[PDB]
Amino acid sequence: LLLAALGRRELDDRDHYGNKRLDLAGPLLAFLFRGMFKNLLKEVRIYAQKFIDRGKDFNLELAIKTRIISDGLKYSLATGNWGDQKKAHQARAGVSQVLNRLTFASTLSHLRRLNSPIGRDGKLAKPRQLHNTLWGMVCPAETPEGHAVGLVKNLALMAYISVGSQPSPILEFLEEWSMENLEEISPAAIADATKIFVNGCWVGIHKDPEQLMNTLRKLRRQMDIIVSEVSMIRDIREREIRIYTDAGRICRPLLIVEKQKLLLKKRHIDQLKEREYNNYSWQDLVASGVVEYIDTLEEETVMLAMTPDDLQEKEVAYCSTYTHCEIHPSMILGVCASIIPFPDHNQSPRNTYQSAMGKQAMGVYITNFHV
Amino acid sequence: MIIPVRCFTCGKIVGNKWEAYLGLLQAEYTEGDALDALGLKRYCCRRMLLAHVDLIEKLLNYAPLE
Amino acid sequence: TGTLETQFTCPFCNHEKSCDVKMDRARNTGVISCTVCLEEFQTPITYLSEPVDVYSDWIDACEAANQ
Amino acid sequence: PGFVGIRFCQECNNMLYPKEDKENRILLYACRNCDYQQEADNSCIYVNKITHEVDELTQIIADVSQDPTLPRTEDHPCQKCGHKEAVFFQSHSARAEDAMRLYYVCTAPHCGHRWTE
Amino acid sequence: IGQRIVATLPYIKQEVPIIIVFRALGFVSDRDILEHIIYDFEDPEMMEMVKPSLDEAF
Amino acid sequence: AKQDVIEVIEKAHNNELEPTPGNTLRQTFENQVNRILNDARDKTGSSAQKSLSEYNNFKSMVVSGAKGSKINISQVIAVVGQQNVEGKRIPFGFKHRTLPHFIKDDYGPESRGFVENSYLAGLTPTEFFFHAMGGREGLIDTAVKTAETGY
Amino acid sequence: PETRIEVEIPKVNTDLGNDLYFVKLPNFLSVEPRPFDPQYYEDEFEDEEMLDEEGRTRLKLKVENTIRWRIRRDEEGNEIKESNARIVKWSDGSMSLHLGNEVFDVYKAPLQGDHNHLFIRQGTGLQGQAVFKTKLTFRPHSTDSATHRKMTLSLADTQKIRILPMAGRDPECQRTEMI
Amino acid sequence: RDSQITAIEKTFEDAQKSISQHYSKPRVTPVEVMPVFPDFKMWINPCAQVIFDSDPAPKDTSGAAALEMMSQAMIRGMMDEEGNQFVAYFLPVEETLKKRKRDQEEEMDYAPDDVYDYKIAREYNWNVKNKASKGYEENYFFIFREGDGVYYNELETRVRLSKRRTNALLVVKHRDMNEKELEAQEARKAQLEN
Amino acid sequence: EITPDLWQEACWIVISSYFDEKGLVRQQLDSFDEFIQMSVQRIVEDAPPIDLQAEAQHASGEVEEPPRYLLKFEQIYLSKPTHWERDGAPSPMMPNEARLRNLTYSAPLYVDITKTVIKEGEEQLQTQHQKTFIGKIPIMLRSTYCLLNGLTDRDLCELNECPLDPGGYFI
Ligand SMILES: [Zn+2]
Ligand SMILES: [Zn+2]
Ligand SMILES: [Zn+2]
Repeated sequence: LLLAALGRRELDDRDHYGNKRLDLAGPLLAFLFRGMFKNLLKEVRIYAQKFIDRGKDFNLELAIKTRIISDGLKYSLATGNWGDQKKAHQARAGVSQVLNRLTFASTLSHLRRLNSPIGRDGKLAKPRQLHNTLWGMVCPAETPEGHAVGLVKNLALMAYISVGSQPSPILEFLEEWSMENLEEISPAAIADATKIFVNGCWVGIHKDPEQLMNTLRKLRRQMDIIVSEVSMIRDIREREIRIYTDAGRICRPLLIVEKQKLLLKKRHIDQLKEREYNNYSWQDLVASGVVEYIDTLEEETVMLAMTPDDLQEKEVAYCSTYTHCEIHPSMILGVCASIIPFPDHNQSPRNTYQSAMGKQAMGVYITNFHV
Repeated sequence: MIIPVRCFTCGKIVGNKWEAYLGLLQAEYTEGDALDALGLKRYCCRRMLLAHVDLIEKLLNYAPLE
Repeated sequence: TGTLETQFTCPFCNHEKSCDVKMDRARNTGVISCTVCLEEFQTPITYLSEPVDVYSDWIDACEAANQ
Repeated sequence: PGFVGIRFCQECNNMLYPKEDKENRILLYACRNCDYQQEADNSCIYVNKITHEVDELTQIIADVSQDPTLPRTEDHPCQKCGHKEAVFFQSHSARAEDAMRLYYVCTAPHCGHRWTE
Repeated sequence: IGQRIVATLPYIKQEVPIIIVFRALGFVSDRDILEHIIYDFEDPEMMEMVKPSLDEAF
Repeated sequence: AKQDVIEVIEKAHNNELEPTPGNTLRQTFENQVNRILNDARDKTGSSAQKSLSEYNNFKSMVVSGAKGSKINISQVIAVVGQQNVEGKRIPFGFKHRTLPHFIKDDYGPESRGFVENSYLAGLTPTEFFFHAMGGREGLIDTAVKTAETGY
Repeated sequence: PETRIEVEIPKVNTDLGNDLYFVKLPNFLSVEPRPFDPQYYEDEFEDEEMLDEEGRTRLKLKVENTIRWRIRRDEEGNEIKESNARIVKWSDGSMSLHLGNEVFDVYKAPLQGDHNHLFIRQGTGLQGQAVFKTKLTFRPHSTDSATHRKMTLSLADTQKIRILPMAGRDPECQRTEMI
Repeated sequence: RDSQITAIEKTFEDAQKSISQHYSKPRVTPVEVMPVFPDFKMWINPCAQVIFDSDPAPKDTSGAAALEMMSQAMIRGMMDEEGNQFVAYFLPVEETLKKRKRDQEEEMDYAPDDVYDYKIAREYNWNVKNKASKGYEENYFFIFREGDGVYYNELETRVRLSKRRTNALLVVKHRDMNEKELEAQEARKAQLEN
Repeated sequence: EITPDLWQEACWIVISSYFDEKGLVRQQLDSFDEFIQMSVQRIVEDAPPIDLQAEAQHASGEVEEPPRYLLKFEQIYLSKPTHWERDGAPSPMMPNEARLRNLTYSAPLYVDITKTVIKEGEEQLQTQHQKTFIGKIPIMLRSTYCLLNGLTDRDLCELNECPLDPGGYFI
């Protein structure tokens, strides 16, 4: 707060996607189920109370009202109201929608849809504006043109949302490296030392952040302690290292560039080309440390080329220190926006309108349509 | 779903050419030489076999409600 | 969460919202009086002190005295 | 002018406040808790830079030299150690940001020299 | 004289000066509290900004 | 035009740029760059106009007034131009840069949204995304304006 | 000044063969260094528990994907060491691990970045032996097999849910206990 | 129980079947088929994996010189200024390289009257994980011996080295193994029966 | 290394391998699969265990120590989606059947409950109800708990299901 007030550090931006997480079907259902299960134990409590106050023995098989979970889950998934039916007018609506089976591209894009809980009819443009932080994560063209414009988004073709993992393996590795536990360190030592955050828990300080970052990246690139979803951000000017292992972080794969050269050499392409005979696959590409999942919060500190074959040679050096390279820049589009031929020769609203109409175009929507 | 009987634009019969085209493609013919072999000169007719997708082969995977 | 209380139940006659707090910020003293049984208590306050702190000092004096 | 800072009590470690010595007519720093007090060496109680002219260069840190997303020039050799590679960037602090002035940091470890031109 | 810092704690019906929250956590002296905030005491610009909060919680 | 913007950036970085009346230094710099890039776009469009043959069907539909404007011819043939959001060049969405593909503190034309290609030549991916950002404003304004004006 | 430290240690000599490869075994592969003998055999009391199919899946992998060797005597009584697994080098330079009827692709990847070295522990010191240049990673062939589907769980190897075999009356089990 | 034994025996029997064609890419054929066994020769030696945080090779020596030096490097525990222990990484001096090659060409393990010198290159902080630490997972290395087979061995200890923050030469004389070391080998041998 | 000339092929080879590994709805499946594998178990055991104490009736005319009941929910088991005919006969429920008969494609959830009861000063003897049934959880198609998991094209077509259907939705 002092830093911000002094102006030494810029304020945080609510629309920057590094500051956002997506609740997928998992955390959404866990949010209901937590409530229902707590209700189920409320009912076992009142039922057994009725039996045990009378000194009789309460049979739990009658105490469990099976229906609370069954009809609870079912209800909210059926209507889309994400909460207890008794208080339906207070909970979110439309979280669960009827799958659009009009055309295959509409089915695919509906399964890849993101929703911002911002109230409609809001005059503010900022939450609806295409923030730079959406590059490669969210399709820049596929959004409804109606009142929901910019609030309803769609994943880019290679956008992956982290499922999450426990931080304990990382914490153990940090504790065995030269990290001082926050409880052990002298406050005086925090001045000239980086502060390490794991899932937002400040867990220690480290004297040599550069070796730490190089080590943490090497681990992720070998898939051992650090699973590949984890994202380590090095805030140099801030002297902070933030490691995130939580769920819902939207990230995408990128090629690694160690010097002005891709780590992806012809041997990988050749093995990948044979993936029918030998089962060499994307997993081996990730495990060999050629590809990496960069997250938006981590992408603020990566220097990214667009195409290696032109942006790594030089005439007068522009960057000369790239760290990653785009696989193919067309991966920034979504499902409906990537069927457009030559979208880069079109005015962007036209691309948006085609993304909208590509979900209304008739065709064989599924092969078992006669069933 | 099934190869159209006639080219939508001009009317040339192309319904009898999908199997032949598949056989030509089973040989190493390039689709352009395949189309020339089948006698499709106008681009409207060539569009029929180049763009056709035989979905009836997928629909036949299902057991019939005899 | 919510708005802080400003009227209290007289810990002696238990009459609800019968006690009000006068805060003499000049002499640094708070005075609480039951508008029903007229019981009173006075405690030293500071600029941070709110009516809820006076009432608490009354309760702490009562809880300490009733032993 | 300088910039005055906090002073702490040796007994209770709480912050000291200025007091004029009503008798000796000098400036004393005194604890609001224990009766600890000491003679002040500065005679300045407070200062307030309205212009907010700040040596923005002092807040720059040598660790920024290894940022991969920062532009580099061999055209501006290090004034201290003569090393050719230097990273350059603007002072993004609200009052300094208006000036668009550049700041350079040497790209050589244990040199860490930061300068402005 | 101005720029007091207050924390809005959960379940606490009113804003509490952060220095009171630090004393409540057991860090009673002002030096010790500031050690958890102002990591580098060589910074008068930052310290001059916490004085109003140390004053409010005196 | 790109060389001129680079020279203005050098002058600004060297503090050789004098703040004009009312404006700040950073605002006068932005005004200077916008002026240079507007001149570039307008001049390229104008040169495009005079090169069109009398049988050109864009010209036939523009001089008739039926549909289109000379700015559309300029964007289709010569250059698309600057992409603005809320009247300013593309903002530093990331920390001090518009996209991970650019270097920090890059105020150049293509770094801040100036689309230098035409719709015939196609848009580079960075300026494709900047064009998407610029076009999104039109959609948002269309969606929000209706409810304010109907009332 | 060059500081002289004298130490007495036995030299460890190693036959590193033609190629040395780093191997991290995936969850679907394991190695048993003891010879497989049904006599004194491991008391594999998994089926004793009557495990559900996450566990029988684990048991299947435990039986089928373990690289084992055994000592067999010929009619002359000569002890011959036999392996149930073998690595095949192909004419195109690829490799595959054949374990009985199971077949696995073997991908050779050079170890970039990692400076992994082989050392031998001797007392309190370590003697260097080699630098790992390539690691081998194994993947099952025969993806058509249901075991390929199930192997995903082996990778996933805190309590976890268990899967019942769909058995029972349950609406009637509800209704009957309800009586 | 025997339902498992019967299946295990089947895998050995299936392994006895000759192989003649690739399981895919039919034009390919088997160049060599090798049984996989625990390395009966090497299993007695406790192999440990050392992972460096950065390239440990000395800057002025490249290629084969770097590999040969590192393959013969020795790592020893040392004690710091306060008495806390750390790890010193020693590389063979040029004479040691020459001596080792001489003795190997002479098929001797070591010359009994010779001493082998190694110079310290770097200090590293070390993190040791072994079978005795909870949650330790075993990494293996495979040795391919053409015409003989593929023999695998276990990496009983995993050591992770990070750059730390006395120019010492380690002079090594070889000796015979004592009973305790021989017992350690026999104990390792015992992991192959009973 | 990949020359500029070959880079256009290599780029789409890498992308195609990505889409062969991960479908288009992988984020959905993964999320749901992790909810069933972890979040449901964690939610159950993190619940506050039941502590019931009987209301003192004072019938002896004295202040009694009323009996208290303890229940702790333990392991969770989840069977495949199952349809029971009205007579209770068990059958695996095919998604397509559910779609046609308006069923809910869900799996029954069972939890081990260990009961314990402390009567006044007398001993407690925990008794347990293994695998009691808690309601049914709807399953997302093509997840690991679904019936269409790792099933080949022949199988899917045999189930009157579409091999191209991404799954990732509930019925
Ligand atoms: Zn035609
Ligand atoms: Zn004091
Ligand atoms: Zn320098």
